[PDB]
Amino acid sequence: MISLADLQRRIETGELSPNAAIAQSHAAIEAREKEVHAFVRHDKSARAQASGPLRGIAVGIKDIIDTANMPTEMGSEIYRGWQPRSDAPVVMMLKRAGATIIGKTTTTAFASRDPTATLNPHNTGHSPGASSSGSAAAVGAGMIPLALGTQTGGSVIRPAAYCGTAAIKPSFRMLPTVGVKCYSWALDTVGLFGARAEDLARGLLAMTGRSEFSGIVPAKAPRIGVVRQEFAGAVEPAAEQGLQAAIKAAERAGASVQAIDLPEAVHEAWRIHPIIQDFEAHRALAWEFSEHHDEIAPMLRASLDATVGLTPKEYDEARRIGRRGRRELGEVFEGVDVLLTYSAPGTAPAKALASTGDPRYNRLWTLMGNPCVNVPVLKVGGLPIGVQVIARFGNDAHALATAWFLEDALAK
Amino acid sequence: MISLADLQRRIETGELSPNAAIAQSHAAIEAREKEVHAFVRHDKSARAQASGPLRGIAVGIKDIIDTANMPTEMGSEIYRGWQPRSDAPVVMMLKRAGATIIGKTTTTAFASRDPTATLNPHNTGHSPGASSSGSAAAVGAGMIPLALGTQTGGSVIRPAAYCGTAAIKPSFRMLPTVGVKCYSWALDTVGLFGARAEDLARGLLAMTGRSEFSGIVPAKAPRIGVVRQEFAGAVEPAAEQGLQAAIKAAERAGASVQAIDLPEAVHEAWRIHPIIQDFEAHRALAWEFSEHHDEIAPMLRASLDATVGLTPKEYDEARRIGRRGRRELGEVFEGVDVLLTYSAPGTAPAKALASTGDPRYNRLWTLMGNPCVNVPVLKVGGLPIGVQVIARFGNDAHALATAWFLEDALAK
Repeated sequence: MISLADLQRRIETGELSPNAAIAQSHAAIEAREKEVHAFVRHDKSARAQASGPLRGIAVGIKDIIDTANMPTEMGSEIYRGWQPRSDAPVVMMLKRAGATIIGKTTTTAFASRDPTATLNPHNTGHSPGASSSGSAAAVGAGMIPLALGTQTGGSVIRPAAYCGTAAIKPSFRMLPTVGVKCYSWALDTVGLFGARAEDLARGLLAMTGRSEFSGIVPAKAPRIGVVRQEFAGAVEPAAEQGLQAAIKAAERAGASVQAIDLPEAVHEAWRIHPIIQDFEAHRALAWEFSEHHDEIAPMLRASLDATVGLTPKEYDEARRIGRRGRRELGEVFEGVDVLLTYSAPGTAPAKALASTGDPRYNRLWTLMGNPCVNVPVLKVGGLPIGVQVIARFGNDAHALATAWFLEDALAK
Repeated sequence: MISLADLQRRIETGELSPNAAIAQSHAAIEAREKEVHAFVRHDKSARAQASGPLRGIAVGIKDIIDTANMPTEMGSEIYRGWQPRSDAPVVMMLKRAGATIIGKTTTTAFASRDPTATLNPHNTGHSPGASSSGSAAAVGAGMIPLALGTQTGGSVIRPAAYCGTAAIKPSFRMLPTVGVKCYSWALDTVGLFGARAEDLARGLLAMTGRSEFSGIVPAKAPRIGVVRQEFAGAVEPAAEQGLQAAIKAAERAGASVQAIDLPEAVHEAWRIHPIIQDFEAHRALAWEFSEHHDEIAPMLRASLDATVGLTPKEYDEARRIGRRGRRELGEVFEGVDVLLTYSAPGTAPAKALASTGDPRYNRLWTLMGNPCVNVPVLKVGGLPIGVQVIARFGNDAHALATAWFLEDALAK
């Protein structure tokens, strides 16, 4: 993988020129697209901008995110050739900072469960996850130093983990979802994919200009609360192996680690996530479902058909539960600075399974809204396994600092 | 004006056919559109649907709200001919209820301050308000039974008052803002225009299927708390006159009315509405501001140019203050059922003033998120004057019931 922060530093000291950096990404992409298939379209003509902290940085944009110079096909045939008039605010955040939009990455149809043609860079016979398949795989395959994705269920943390890349789903609503094809407005959150926690920090810094993302440094003696989300069900061995390797590393590095069971309210919030997600999806995708029902990819079309009956009453009850969930989740952070849990059920499933991977270990957090960061830990049978770092809502900066601490801890 | 609740009943018994109802609207629009200019586009072939609670109901759609069969030009040359791919979820809510989308109604450039060419239905020499001027003017001219607008500052309640029509800016986020050109995601709220409070109730019921809107009836002896929003300065005579008239009619109808103060926290929330709005605006209209600066309407271009320096720091501060206002505001609702205040500074400004009217008496409530309902009180110089009924967040049903109550009390 390519380091965003690395590029910046090298470019800043004349050691490396933006054009060279961009030419390198163009090369890398071409070097493996025939294998990875992470891009829906690659703008071979894209070039480095003249100024800005992100000048010379190539970025992939999940194809449910509006671009004015390239089509945004939503990973659906319904939007084949569709050309938005403007760039989504998040794309402009990157351009204004000097980034180069090198292409649109593959996304599942409307960012749901329907598998794309993208393959995991580590093992072609396995899925790159979903729905930001392209973005994760592209960064994982060392094609680009950064990529934008989105998470409603677990399409940022999971695929990053599956592809061994660092990634962050900032606190809910920090990054605007304007010009981002909506699945569930109460959940949809923009995310970033990079090589390490530091790269994600530099990315957010350039995009937002928020000082908390400036000069972030690895945390010291973090207070970690380990939650295994028993309510989400049985986890796969490889996933537990990584979590334990992470815990052991964090301890040697000086962290204080203690296991903790999340409150009943949180378990409940985890349960009703589908209700909130699916009820809104019917409203958010009303047009598609009503006028092009059959044109909707099979897996998405099925979950919608099965949930057309959800009522506003049970939807409201789900949101009450969600709120209690957030209320009591905050309490937990009175003792620890961050929570550590699984980033996925296990190693990325083989493409033959036609499964994009269960989001059960990701969904709760998208609903709670807290910033989540995936930390690559190890590989089993060649496929990556990571762990998820979660901080108090609005404390993205600390989540990244701790994730960073964790990265250094694992490197011994 | 045309009553949706009225047409509904006549169509339900069989007295009126859906086709005849729609033929009615087409005629009403044809009869006054040339002098009022409320529609950007009138789909003359819009036909009635055979079923649904809104069959036979024609609706005007503010032109920053996506439609698949008609252009959505954001009231800006920048989007001339722009054709959205899908209908915004809210449009689909109406269509699924059996309604007829009869046209797109004029909007100010990106729903801001820049005046449109639409005229007030009560005097062609004044402003229909803004930015949902078209939607308000059309309902006010008796062209259509219902219309969708939006409010970031006061574009629903104010133009409603100016045009003398009932209207409601529902609880923040009840109606999705997907496919709704964003100005401020923390503020933007969809709203409805209709003849009377009952018509708004019926519309929301058909749109949301929420039981709270089913069976709504005039409130009895409501506990009303009067708030003059002193923090925004004094209002114009006509406005204060309408308020005094509203209070007398309420008291005479058996309602207990008491002057009340808003917590300093709330006053502060009003004061920082602009920071949250304009900061987010720079983010939501980044593309437009960067790529088409000079094509942006004068007034909007100036306000943006004047706020380019708003920082994330002062933005976060503003929000924290906004969150405190909401909390303490809810408290004010422990002793009273609804609040009564001004809907606008005064009667509609003369076209010569090139102003859409000050939103100062509407902006706070948009930030707080409470449901607000405009109730036409009287007329000064022929220009309508209304009052604003405000209930607790999530109590849209009560806000409509009290509004209905106030309507009856006024009719004496």
